[PDB]
Amino acid sequence: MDLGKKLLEAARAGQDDEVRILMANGADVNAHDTFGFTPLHLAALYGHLEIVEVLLKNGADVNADDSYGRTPLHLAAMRGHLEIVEVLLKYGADVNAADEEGRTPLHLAAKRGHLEIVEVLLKNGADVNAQDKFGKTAFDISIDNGNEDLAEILQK
Amino acid sequence: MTEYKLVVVGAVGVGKSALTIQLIQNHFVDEYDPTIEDSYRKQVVIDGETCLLDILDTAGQEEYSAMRDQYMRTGEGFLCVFAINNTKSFEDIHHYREQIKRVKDSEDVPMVLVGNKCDLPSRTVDTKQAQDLARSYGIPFIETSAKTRQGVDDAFYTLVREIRK
Ligand SMILES: Nc1nc2c(ncn2[C@@H]2O[C@H](COP(=O)(O)OP(=O)(O)O)[C@@H](O)[C@H]2O)c(=O)[nH]1
Ligand SMILES: [Mg+2]
Repeated sequence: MDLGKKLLEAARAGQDDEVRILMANGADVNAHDTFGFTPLHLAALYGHLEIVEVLLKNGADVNADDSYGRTPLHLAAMRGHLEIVEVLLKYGADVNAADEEGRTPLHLAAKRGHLEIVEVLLKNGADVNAQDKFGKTAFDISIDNGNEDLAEILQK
Repeated sequence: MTEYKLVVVGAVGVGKSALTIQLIQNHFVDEYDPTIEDSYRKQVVIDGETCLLDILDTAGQEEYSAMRDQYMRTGEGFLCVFAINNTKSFEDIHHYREQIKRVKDSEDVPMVLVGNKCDLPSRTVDTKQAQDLARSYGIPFIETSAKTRQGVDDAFYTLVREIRK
């Protein structure tokens, strides 16, 4: 029986019942598809807070990363799922985690214009000045985008 | 070194992400999640000029994106991807081309037509039909397989060549 697939699907679809049940029958919270997405990645990416919590409380790896190096935190930042970003941190997510390009969650949020998430990442010890492997930082991204509100946050 | 902002557009499931990952990582993905919209980068050598590719792989077009719209305004080349086994994706090219023309405010934007999944035995979308559409748009048409890597570099290379022109 392959309850790993049945759990991933349930995590993506926001079916908190199916998730509870599936784990009760020993489905592995660190299942992963052929590209390294855990149920936590999917729940985070799709905005499913109750599921993100129940996965973490059941020992899901919070700093798992897909085959391009992205943590669940990266993905939560990508989408602008603020309350999720916070609980990922509260349970030990690495703020300065870097994907295969060297991007941290700060880069990704900055790049999408998710300013509330930028503010919160910084407050949990994000490194304003970290460079990705091409040299770029949050401030490069603000100027590259003409984003005035972001460049402001990154000083005063 | 020159940076090219490439936009990958087309209907859900045509293989846009599978093309982006085959180009940058040299690996095929079956199952890549259909709503992750990220911009991957890749240093390459095209015609003796080291240059940097900054590729947006559009997903989740159902919902609104601040960064997707910004890529569209600013983007320099477009890959218009369809699957050779999906007649709806071919029809959707019309809407993508017209949308690019309106956001860019220009009849002439660097574009390449890509007919992906050509590794597949059954084909609903004819080579002539696709060649006629590209010929009517005045843009290149390239057949690709994100699975075998066939035409993948060629599609991204030709687009960079179209921006130089
Ligand atoms: N045989 C074949 N399958 C492909 C090709 N490109 C993508 N696929 C498959 O079609 C599905 C969709 O690919 P995906 O990259 O998600 O397309 P997207 O939704 O446009 O990003 C995946 O299961 C891929 O394995 C291809 O060139 N050949
Ligand atoms: Mg995709």
